[PDB]
Amino acid sequence: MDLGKKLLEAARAGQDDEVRILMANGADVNAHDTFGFTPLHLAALYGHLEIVEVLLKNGADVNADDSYGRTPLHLAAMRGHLEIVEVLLKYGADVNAADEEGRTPLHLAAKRGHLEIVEVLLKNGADVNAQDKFGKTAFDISIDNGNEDLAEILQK
Amino acid sequence: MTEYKLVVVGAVGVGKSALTIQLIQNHFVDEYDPTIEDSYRKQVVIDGETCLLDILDTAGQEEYSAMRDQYMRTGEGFLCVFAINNTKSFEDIHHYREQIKRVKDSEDVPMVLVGNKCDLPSRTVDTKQAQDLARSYGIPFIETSAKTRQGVDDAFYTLVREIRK
Ligand SMILES: Nc1nc2c(ncn2[C@@H]2O[C@H](COP(=O)(O)OP(=O)(O)O)[C@@H](O)[C@H]2O)c(=O)[nH]1
Ligand SMILES: [Mg+2]
Repeated sequence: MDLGKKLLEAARAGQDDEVRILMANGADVNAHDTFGFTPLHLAALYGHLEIVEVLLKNGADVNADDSYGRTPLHLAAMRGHLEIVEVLLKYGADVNAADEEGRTPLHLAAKRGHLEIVEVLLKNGADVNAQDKFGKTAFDISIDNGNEDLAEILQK
Repeated sequence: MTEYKLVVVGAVGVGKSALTIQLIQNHFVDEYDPTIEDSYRKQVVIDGETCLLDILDTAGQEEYSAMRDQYMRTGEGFLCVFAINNTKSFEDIHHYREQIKRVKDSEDVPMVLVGNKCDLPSRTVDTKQAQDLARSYGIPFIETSAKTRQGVDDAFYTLVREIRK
């Protein structure tokens, strides 16, 4: 029986019942598809807070990363799922985690214009000045985008 | 070194992400999640000029994106991807081309037509039909397989060549 697939699907679809049940029958919270997405990645990416919590409380790896190096935190930042970003941190997510390009969650949020998430990442010890492997930082991204509100946050 | 902002557009499931990952990582993905919209980068050598590719792989077009719209305004080349086994994706090219023309405010934007999944035995979308559409748009048409890597570099290379022109 392959309850790993049945759990991933349930995590993506926001079916908190199916998730509870599936784990009760020993489905592995660190299942992963052929590209390294855990149920936590999917729940985070799709905005499913109750599921993100129940996965973490059941020992899901919070700093798992897909085959391009992205943590669940990266993905939560990508989408602008603020309350999720916070609980990922509260349970030990690495703020300065870097994907295969060297991007941290700060880069990704900055790049999408998710300013509330930028503010919160910084407050949990994000490194304003970290460079990705091409040299770029949050401030490069603000100027590259003409984003005035972001460049402001990154000083005063 | 020159940076090219490439936009990958087309209907859900045509293989846009599978093309982006085959180009940058040299690996095929079956199952890549259909709503992750990220911009991957890749240093390459095209015609003796080291240059940097900054590729947006559009997903989740159902919902609104601040960064997707910004890529569209600013983007320099477009890959218009369809699957050779999906007649709806071919029809959707019309809407993508017209949308690019309106956001860019220009009849002439660097574009390449890509007919992906050509590794597949059954084909609903004819080579002539696709060649006629590209010929009517005045843009290149390239057949690709994100699975075998066939035409993948060629599609991204030709687009960079179209921006130089
Ligand atoms: N045989 C074949 N399958 C492909 C090709 N490109 C993508 N696929 C498959 O079609 C599905 C969709 O690919 P995906 O990259 O998600 O397309 P997207 O939704 O446009 O990003 C995946 O299961 C891929 O394995 C291809 O060139 N050949
Ligand atoms: Mg995709």
